Amino acid sequence: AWDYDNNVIRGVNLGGWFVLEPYMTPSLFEPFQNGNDQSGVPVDEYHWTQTLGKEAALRILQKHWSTWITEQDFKQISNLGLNFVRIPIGYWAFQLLDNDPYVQGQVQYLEKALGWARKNNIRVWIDLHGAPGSQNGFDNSGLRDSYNFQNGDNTQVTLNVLNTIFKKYGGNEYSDVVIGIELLNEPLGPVLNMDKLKQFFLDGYNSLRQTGSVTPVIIHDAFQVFGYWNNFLTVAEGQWNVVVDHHHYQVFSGGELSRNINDHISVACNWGWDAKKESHWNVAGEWSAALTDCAKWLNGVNRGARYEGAYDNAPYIGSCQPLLDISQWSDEHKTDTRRYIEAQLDAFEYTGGWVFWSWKTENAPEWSFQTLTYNGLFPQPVTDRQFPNQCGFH
Repeated sequence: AWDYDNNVIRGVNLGGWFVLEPYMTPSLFEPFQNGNDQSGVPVDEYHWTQTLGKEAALRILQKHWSTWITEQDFKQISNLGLNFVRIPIGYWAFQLLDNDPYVQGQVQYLEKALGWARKNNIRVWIDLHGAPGSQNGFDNSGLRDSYNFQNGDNTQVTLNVLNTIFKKYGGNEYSDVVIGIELLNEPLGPVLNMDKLKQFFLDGYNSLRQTGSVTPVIIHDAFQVFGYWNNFLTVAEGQWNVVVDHHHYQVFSGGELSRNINDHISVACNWGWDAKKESHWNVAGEWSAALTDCAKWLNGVNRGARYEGAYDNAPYIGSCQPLLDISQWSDEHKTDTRRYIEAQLDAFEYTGGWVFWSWKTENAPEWSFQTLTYNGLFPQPVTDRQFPNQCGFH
């Protein structure tokens, strides 16, 4: 349903939909704030659902699931020239651990979304974004600050969930829509046993193929250096239809944030040069326009921004207040953003393509494809360049 050699992915993530992220939909978390005190705000979907209880969580989530993304968004995605969406989903949509607080019902909307994709000629990756015990301790896995995916039977439960995803979405029914099943979003390589992670990836690969599926297996790079996965799941070993998903951002450390705009662009270009050298098809599955970590709660509930020296011992660069609203951005910040977007687009189109994180946010402009497009900062059409050939690719 896709030619990874000849086609280029031009997509957006449908984040914040089936896995709640506080910075993307702060309105679902803000009611727990007491004045200026954020100490009682649930920090992730696990705690948000636990605090609300099953009945209220389901009522509120049904409303969210039914309105956050609808068929109209798919039409808009298509109309903007995009051809792909990545859909993050947590394990709890298919299976609950004993005592899990999560509620289910996401599958119904996922299936609606696959039909909306089909109708608008959009291809999809289904991405298992959160695994039992958490594979990275990020709030986007469902459970912040826990790293127990390789503990107990958590890996086996994840494989059982993947088997359900493989049987439902890796077969003939969605073969015209689903062009990749991503086994696990952002396993945090540095804190995990890499040998066991590779075994898990191999087990998922084999299990999928064993079902008769020919669907591409997407493996996230686990934050490893470029080329790390070159000798894994290779055609020489009869392993095929494998894609490496690289996520690229330059805002999650003081060092990255302090780069001037030219250096930010040089790093973006270098991502293109280095991805070209890899032996597997590869797609920039996540990236954004952000040059700051200012979006409220981006680093997590009750955590400030490194950009204004309020987190991770980073030095103050600038005030975030002025950057929270796109109408308050200076002409220079708008220009820098446009340059940054275009350099990333060129670098990612140099290989398999790109998937912006994310389609929409409630009020975080750097992370919203819609907002940037409407304010003229994201090229439209997407091939438009105000700053042509910043990288000089050959």
